[PDB]
Amino acid sequence: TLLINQPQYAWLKELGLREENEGVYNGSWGGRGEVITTYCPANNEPIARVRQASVADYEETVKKAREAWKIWADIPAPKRGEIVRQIGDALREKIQVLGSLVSLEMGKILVEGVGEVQEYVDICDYAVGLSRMIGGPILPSERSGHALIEQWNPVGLVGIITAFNFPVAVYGGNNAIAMICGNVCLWKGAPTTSLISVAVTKIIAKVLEDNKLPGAICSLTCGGADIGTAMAKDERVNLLSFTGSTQVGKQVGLMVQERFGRSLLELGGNNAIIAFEDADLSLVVPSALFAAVGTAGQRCTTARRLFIHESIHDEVVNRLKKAYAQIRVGNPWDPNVLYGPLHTKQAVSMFLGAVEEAKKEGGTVVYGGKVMDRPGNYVEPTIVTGLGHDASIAHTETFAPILYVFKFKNEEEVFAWNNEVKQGLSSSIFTKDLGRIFRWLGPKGSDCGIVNVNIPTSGAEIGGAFGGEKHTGGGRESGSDAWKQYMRRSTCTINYSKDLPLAQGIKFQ
Amino acid sequence: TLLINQPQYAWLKELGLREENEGVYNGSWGGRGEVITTYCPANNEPIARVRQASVADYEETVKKAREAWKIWADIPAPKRGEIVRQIGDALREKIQVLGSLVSLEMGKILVEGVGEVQEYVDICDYAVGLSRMIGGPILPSERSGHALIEQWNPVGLVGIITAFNFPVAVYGGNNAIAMICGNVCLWKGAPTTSLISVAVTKIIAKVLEDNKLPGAICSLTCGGADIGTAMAKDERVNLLSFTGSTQVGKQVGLMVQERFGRSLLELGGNNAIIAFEDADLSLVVPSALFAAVGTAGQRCTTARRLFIHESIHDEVVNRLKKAYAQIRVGNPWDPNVLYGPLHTKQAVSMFLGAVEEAKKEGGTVVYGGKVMDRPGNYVEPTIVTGLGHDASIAHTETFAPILYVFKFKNEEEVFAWNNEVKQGLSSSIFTKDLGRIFRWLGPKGSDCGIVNVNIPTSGAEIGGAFGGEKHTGGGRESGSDAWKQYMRRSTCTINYSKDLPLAQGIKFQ
Amino acid sequence: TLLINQPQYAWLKELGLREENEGVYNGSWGGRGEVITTYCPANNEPIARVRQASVADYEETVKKAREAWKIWADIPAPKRGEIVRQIGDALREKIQVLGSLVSLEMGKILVEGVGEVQEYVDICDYAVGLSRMIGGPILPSERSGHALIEQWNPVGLVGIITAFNFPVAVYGGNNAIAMICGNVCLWKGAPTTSLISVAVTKIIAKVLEDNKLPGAICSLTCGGADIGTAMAKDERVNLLSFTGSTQVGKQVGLMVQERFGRSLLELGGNNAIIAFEDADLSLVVPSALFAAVGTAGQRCTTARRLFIHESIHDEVVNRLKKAYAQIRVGNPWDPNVLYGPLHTKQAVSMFLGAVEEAKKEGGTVVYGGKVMDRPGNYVEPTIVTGLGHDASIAHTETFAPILYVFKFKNEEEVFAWNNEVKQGLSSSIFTKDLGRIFRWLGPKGSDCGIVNVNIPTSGAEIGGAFGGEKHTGGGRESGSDAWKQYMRRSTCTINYSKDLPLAQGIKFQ
Amino acid sequence: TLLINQPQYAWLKELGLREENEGVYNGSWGGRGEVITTYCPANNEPIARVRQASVADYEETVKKAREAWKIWADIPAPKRGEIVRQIGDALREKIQVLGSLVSLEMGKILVEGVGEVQEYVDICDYAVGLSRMIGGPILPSERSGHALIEQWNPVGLVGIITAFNFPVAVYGGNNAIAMICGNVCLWKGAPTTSLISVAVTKIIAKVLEDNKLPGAICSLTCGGADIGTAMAKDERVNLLSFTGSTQVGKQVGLMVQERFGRSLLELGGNNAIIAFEDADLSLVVPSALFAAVGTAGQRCTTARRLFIHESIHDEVVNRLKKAYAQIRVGNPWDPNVLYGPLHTKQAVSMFLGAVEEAKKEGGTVVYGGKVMDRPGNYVEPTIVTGLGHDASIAHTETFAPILYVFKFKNEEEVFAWNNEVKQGLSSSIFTKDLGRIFRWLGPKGSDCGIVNVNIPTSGAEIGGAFGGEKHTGGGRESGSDAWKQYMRRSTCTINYSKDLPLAQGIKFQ
Ligand SMILES: [Cl-]
Ligand SMILES: [Cl-]
Ligand SMILES: [Cl-]
Ligand SMILES: [Cl-]
Repeated sequence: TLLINQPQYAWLKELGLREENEGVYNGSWGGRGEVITTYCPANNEPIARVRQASVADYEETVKKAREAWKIWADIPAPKRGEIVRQIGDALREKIQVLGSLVSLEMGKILVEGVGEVQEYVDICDYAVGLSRMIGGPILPSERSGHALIEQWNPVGLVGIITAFNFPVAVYGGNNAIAMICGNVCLWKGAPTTSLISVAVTKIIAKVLEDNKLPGAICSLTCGGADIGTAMAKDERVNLLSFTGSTQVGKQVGLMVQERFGRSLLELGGNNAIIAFEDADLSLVVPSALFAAVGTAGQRCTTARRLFIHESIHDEVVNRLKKAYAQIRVGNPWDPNVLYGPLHTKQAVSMFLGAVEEAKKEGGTVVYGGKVMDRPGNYVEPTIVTGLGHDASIAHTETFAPILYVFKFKNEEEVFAWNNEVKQGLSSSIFTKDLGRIFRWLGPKGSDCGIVNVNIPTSGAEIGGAFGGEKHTGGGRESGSDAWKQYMRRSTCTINYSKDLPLAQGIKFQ
Repeated sequence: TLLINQPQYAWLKELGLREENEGVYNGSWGGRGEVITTYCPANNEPIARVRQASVADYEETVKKAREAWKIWADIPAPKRGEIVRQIGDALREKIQVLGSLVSLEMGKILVEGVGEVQEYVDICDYAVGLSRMIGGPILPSERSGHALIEQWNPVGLVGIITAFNFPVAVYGGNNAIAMICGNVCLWKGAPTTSLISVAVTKIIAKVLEDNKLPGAICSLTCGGADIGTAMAKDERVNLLSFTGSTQVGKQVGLMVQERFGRSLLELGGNNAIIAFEDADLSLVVPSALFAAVGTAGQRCTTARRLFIHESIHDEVVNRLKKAYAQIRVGNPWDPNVLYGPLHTKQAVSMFLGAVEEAKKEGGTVVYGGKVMDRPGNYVEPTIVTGLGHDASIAHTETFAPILYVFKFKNEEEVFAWNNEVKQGLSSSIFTKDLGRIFRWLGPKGSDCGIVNVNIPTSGAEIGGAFGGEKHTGGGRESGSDAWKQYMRRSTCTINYSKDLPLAQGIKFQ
Repeated sequence: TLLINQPQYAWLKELGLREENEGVYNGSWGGRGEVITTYCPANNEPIARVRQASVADYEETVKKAREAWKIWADIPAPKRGEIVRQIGDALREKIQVLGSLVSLEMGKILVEGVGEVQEYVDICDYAVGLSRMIGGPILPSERSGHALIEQWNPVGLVGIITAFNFPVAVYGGNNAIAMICGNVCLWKGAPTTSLISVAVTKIIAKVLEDNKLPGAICSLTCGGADIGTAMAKDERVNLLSFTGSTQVGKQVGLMVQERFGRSLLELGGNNAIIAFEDADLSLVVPSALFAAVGTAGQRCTTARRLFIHESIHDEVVNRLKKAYAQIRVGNPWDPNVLYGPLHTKQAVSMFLGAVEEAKKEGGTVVYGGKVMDRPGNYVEPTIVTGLGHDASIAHTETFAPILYVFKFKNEEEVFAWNNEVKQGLSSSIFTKDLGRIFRWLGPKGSDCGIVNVNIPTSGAEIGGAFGGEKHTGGGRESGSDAWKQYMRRSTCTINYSKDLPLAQGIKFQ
Repeated sequence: TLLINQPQYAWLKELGLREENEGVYNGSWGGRGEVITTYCPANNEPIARVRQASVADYEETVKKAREAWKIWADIPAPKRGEIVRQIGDALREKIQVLGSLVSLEMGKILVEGVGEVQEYVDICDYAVGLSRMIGGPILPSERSGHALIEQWNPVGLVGIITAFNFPVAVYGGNNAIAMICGNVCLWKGAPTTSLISVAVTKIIAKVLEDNKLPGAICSLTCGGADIGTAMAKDERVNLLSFTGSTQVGKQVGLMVQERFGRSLLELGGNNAIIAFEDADLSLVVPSALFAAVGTAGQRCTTARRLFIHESIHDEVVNRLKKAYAQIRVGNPWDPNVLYGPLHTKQAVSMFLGAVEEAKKEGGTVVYGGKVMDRPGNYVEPTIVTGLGHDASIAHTETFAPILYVFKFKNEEEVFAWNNEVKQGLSSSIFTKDLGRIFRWLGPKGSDCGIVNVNIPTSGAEIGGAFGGEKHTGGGRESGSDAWKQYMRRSTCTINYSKDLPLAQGIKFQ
């Protein structure tokens, strides 16, 4: 009954996967914890099994990673970059089958699974350049005969906890940067994407092994809240990068702060698109649809709030209706499918409860709102009108494809409505007004970490720092100087002179 | 019997001080809370009184500061820089009386009180330049017809909590940078330095009023832990900069994390100086004496651990003893005085407690150890030998002039002994070895935020970023790109093209 | 007869000017060269006299400046910044009287004379911040045990040759930046603003002398082409900053290149405003007027070409013509005056020659074109329509208030017409079209050094780099990283390891 | 008789080379100029022939390249980076055979020919990262409602003239950076390395053609001084990067300045090693040998002057002499060979003249000094003692393996003697003294663009900017912000407000 035991899925063997897989890697492969079975959300058929990390597995792995760091931190950053370049090449070689596994185990369509691996590849190639660039300024000291330099050094062991919905590229972006910065990494992925975690780790392990480097530089301990909480409380985890829900991230951030650790938090979003009266509606309508229903509404940056000016609200909603009707639904591997299932049955129960709450909170379901009659966790992409902007269900992140539509009249109020929620990840306005565009980007504009113009809430690329404000947690990944989160700054004064301090009346010999 | 009503202290009136002072400023002066009397540590005499903030005062002041932010954030940063320049000039015009008050109320010697004001002056002129420079990169978007920009905007209200021992410069450094970054500020100083806080706030308030700006841009609510806790829990305080003990700062850090606020923590130190065998002892001995006993051992960056190579240990300890005996003790404002009192009677009890605890833990007092038989809170600067590097009392920050002296043999063990404590503020090696110097600055070297060579643990200037790692809290102030902690980053994609998204098989209108 | 000997000009003595002034400063004041008398262009009366440098004066001054450099380069940059800060304050003290001398000797209106001194004051404060920031990155070496650092050091003597039209701020921007970068300076200003050069040098000389520094750090050798050509050919002039005509600067740049010196060239402009059909016309018309007629059309950044979409050309011409008729003309020191005289009588002749040449090339004078019937060098601000965009006089820089107006239809042609001239200083479009704006700023847009949107060609502040492309010379001044032009970069590899090179089969002892 | 027509050289076919090769590439391959034969400098045998560019070929190619630029500059820089990434992979595929061609046509040993191709590969991977990073800052405008941005755009066509001695890497470093910066390129390499230029261009042309890009993006016009001069005079060549002798470079720099073009000059070197009394002589001697004789003395960074403290002078000379005698001479493809031929018989003649002249100027040949009796252009590596530091022949770059040795006593004199020559490329001190090291790196230290400590004059890596000062031409290649030389800066003010200019008394509409 395991999919991996069917000849239809023998391609999984190109990733080194078997019926039962080792979920711990620290140079060697193991796993003494519970055996977890992951399921394909398009049909709820079991794929394969992974033995997770026990507490003893975790302790062994943290110890091995930290010993490996003594070797890794001594390797010049450009030479660390060369390792990451080879990881990028190893991913390219497997991009089709790795992408297919993301689609199989996670549920997003194949082009998005392939594209997520491509993003990991691209950030490896970016990090290769960074490995010759990271550092700080030499500054002019006010003291004659002294140097003043800003040094950056690795923090040590970087723990990386990741969510189900980007089960490759979040780890990859953290891993590529943390590596060139001279850190070792320990990955605990979402339990429901355990096979992806193993497969990616097998690819990296082979590159480390081929370069005669200890594999614990990129360690893996598959587990759930038990292992994740251990990482949050473990003083040996110098930086904990956590991508996940706000509810969990809040508690992790506390536990790290309690031990004076460092955290990088990438939490929830409740992202708004705003269409002003002057917007190109031929741009707004497709932008809102794809941002709202992409990955079946399971991106951190999914559009969940759509503010439309009064004079165009009805036309935009009607055009969005005629468009949603053409969303093509199927298995995420099926060619030319735009829309697959939700990741779990629990997300379906969350979807239904949200549609119900919205309907009872005064909203009207103008499209969707129902479960589809088919195997897997399929729900209709949903649009809801008539809610107040402060409706409770619209302030909540429901990780499903529900787009709440609101009317507005004026700029100042709709900017405030963007900002009024607790999340602060992504935000978008559609307009042609030069003045409004620069106010949106200024101090009285959007309060989010991603602030877009005429591109929806998923508009991001690896060149910029990625992350959100407020309850999204403040962390940044990928571009700009995000690399500084993975290193420690020191401000260093070097007296190279023979000058003695002033004696101040004291007689020194 | 107030010092301010005596003719010798008439100069206090040049700071605008009176017998009883209002300790709340927000555009208006006030204070309905408890009236505190502050005392001169040189003679235990009361100086003057300050009416502190009630809860109502705090509430009104936070509201007024955030209303003023609407005006202040709209002022272009170079014009905010011009205000900070004028603050710098207002400080210059009062530097002698203000530095005299620092000596009087806090107890450090006059040149250090005056020096502390000069530091604030210097950061203002630094910030004037920064006000024409802050911002982020325009980056090359991978998308045709798109721009990609990193924007920086004020966080809003920056609450600033400061310690007794740098009662002017810590606030000033936060103030100048937060101001040019577009924030309004709210200051709660240490209660035992309330008159200094009032005096500084009067100088700034005149500059704001003279420029027809709302005074709440730089608000003041004097108080103790009750006001500080309110700030730590208050979602309207967008950034809380806290300078103080690790014990208090850990709870402030957790309160801010609880509400997904931002914190900048500048906490405890336990700084080591390391003298290798090849060191210039005519540099080592004065450097250690001054870093250990300056400000009566009450700098965050005070030298509290002294590692001496075993070949030179005895010579350096005996030269230190002979140098300690020549320290000139007296009233902090008197000429040629190098050593004044501890800040509080309580600190004297802490001093004796540590001296007794170190004797129990096997240490030998080779100089000092007792309270001085004279008015004020004067204790002898103390040298303790024979302790193990891992003695508990040596791992503890005792904010008193006690120097723990250790032997060592090799570089690796003594670097680890530097890093083994929970604090991570400042550190110094004295050596001529080129390779040792660059290992100390590298990944297997010092883990502190300040890493010095041939200058002691108080070597730091405003051009670099100032702060520590580990239990020192991680925040940075003053120079380099410390300014980014007072602002929020956004990654902004602007589609300026008329290109439509790919239809992906959907028939849009 | 000499204006300085008349009571109503006694304020000149506040700048330290006499009937006859020394034009050479190197610590001493001298001048064995030709005595020049400078005239007031508003009444053609002589002001005072300056004794210019002889060759012996020039030789002696270069030697004294390079000797002073030995002291000046040893002063830490932040302390060099403190000298520059004091220059800014010294200029602040004399801003009104200095701005009035600029108006008297050069002819610009008082608010622009004062504003010029203000711009020098502003770049001084900017340079104070820069003096704690200049430097290069520490970079990660690919070689184990090596450091890789980019150092920046002063080039030595920076010669500064300036033009008549900005006789304070061009020097000041070069001076303040060169000084904090550790260079000494040698100034040769325009001969017709010799009194301004002497007055500025007297202000700086006092600051240097008061700070016990050698005055040759900011040397002055007043003179004409012969002194300027000497500097161009002098190997001891490590960097020659030249501001002037394209015709002279081309020969200066060739002479410096011949000796492998460094040159910073700030040459002519032929700056265009482009108004598209969607432009805000209440913005276009005043922006065009003030940018065309400001400083009597004698700015490097003066608008000389106005491209107007065919649909709005006649309306904009008619509205400019009605606004030109209200320009208030008079003595440049009277505060109601917007429009002062041209700098010389030859300038008036060349104005008339250009008007005549425009008529011969087919152009129609729709406003102005004639000399004003009053004492001084006053001409009417002039608008010419009907020329083709490639008319020879339209491609010539004529330093007079003549605005050539052209029709256009489409964006691509009018961008090409902006770029077709040999000059490449400033350029501006007025439009609301978001895409047009970013195309103008991109690779197929303006080819100029200053590229503005909805602000005219005179829009520039000190925070950015200032300069042009093509025949404008490529130099940059003031902001961003323009400071690098005043320093020499070194890429420095430091082997701090004990490792030996590979023997490669050679037995070394 | 052609080597490519002999069967032992069939590997040259792997590079696409044949008996007679087209030396023009612009999308099509051609060449109507003179047919050049290139010769193996190890045996003077002809290898193959290249058809060089006529003037008509040049004209057509410039035109086609500027046409290609219209497409290329519209490609987002990260996507141009992907093209450069593919160039790096294509070079990897041919690195052994391309390295072998470098040894065969140019004459450097095999590890260095491969090492040269590797350097290009590394700069490609660097450029890939830079392609998501290049740009300038957003700056805070002093004007309300305005943005201030620094934009960087390609200059257009970058002509690249390269020298014989790094026939792959100098072009590749210019090409990789210029390409990601949005420029098209036109290469004219040295005529004596034409086959290498063709081989590299074939590798790039396949990548461009496989990506359906116009091949003129990387154009090739093989030829001599005629083609090179045409490039220096050609206004359509927006930037001319010239690597070669100072003698030719000076004339190129003058021709480019005459037309207000941009040049990037990488000219001659006269690089000194300085050994202080405290140096590690086990590091000094092999460092001096390999830096003096590597590449048969034909690096721009070759050590040509060796200053030794008089206390250790005789010891280092004696030890250097014993190491020189072990240098292994032979065919540069022979794996056991350290030392191959000079590039041309004219190089041998120049070598002999310089040796003859060092004797006439009072020097003593203590090792070498003779041409070797064998086929090819072999000369003995040579050591000359007893010359004055200012001997004319020692101030001359002779591109040959002659090492002039000098005594010195004190630091200040020997720093001056490093700096007294007209060249300014690389420099090295060997010392342990911390203060001497930081003085070497400061304002009174080396005046060169490369300033090294305990590593000889050839110590550089791609992460840093590479180039020299004074007669070395001032240009920079490769790392840091060298990319700025391939682009044009604009400083851009964008008024997005509806604020109108102040009327200044004028009544507008
Ligand atoms: Cl001593
Ligand atoms: Cl539609
Ligand atoms: Cl040897
Ligand atoms: Cl008008």
